[PDB]
Amino acid sequence: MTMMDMNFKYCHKIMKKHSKSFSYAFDLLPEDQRKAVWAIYAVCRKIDDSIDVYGDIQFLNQIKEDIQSIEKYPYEYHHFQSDRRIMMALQHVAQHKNIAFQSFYNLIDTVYKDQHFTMFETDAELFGYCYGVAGTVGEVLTPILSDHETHQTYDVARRLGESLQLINILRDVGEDFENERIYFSKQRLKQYEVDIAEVYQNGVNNHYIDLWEYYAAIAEKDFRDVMDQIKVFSIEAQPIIELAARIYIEILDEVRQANYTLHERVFVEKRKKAKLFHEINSKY
Ligand SMILES: O[C@]1(c2ccc(-c3ccccc3)cc2)CN2CCC1CC2
Repeated sequence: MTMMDMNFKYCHKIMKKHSKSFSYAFDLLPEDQRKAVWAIYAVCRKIDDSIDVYGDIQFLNQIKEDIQSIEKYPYEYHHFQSDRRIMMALQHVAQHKNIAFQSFYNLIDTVYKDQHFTMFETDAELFGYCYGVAGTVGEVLTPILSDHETHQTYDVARRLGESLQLINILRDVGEDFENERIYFSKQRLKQYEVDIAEVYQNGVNNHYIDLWEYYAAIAEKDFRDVMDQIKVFSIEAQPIIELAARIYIEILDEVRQANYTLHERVFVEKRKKAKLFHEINSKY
């Protein structure tokens, strides 16, 4: 085990802990590709959690300066300000892959903004947020998951990211509400006559279910479009990306099965993930 192995194993630990689904799928990649995914994923996770370290932007600005160091001097030795292990691994990735740094910076700006969170007026703003927080992650992963990147590769990977985020939102309505977040748009909440606080207090009803299903059908159509364009990705990543996605699409059924509850986080059992992999592994 080298020092660099240790940095990657740490990145792996961050990804497994926070997402058993993506870990389950992406750990099936060939060794150099999965390690690159762990490092990008861990960086993104550190960005998402940065504000809560002290309670302000300090740690986030240090991550950003780390990433800028890597971009400007990819082969120089850096004394990293934030998480050294993760930044050494990201730097190692960047020496082998064309990383879209502006995509990390977009993610970072979305985090800064999310400090003065106000609800989205319209769905267009919600979809902007899904880009910021998750389409950006798809962009950064693109060179890892595909042999030759075109605008279409980025477009697909970006749409996949945003569709996964929409599914997250639909899974976490109640938990987000507790943390003073609602991600459904004001336009759409008014249209369907739905008040999240009221639903959190009194349970689901037909209006909420219609609103929830409105968004679920968006996520599902987007997912179908990604699946139909799966060939943009490397041959080894295709089944894995299909699995990651299918596991996530299954979250929607878990929600309906639990009657759209706002008081627990539903999940797709590990044994179910393995069933979907069998279904897919056959096709490939
Ligand atoms: O977990 C994030 C994420 C979302 C989407 C993809 C993705 C994965 C594969 C392809 C495209 C995107 C990765 C990570 C990272 N972070 C901000 C948003 C969510 C929650 C915390």
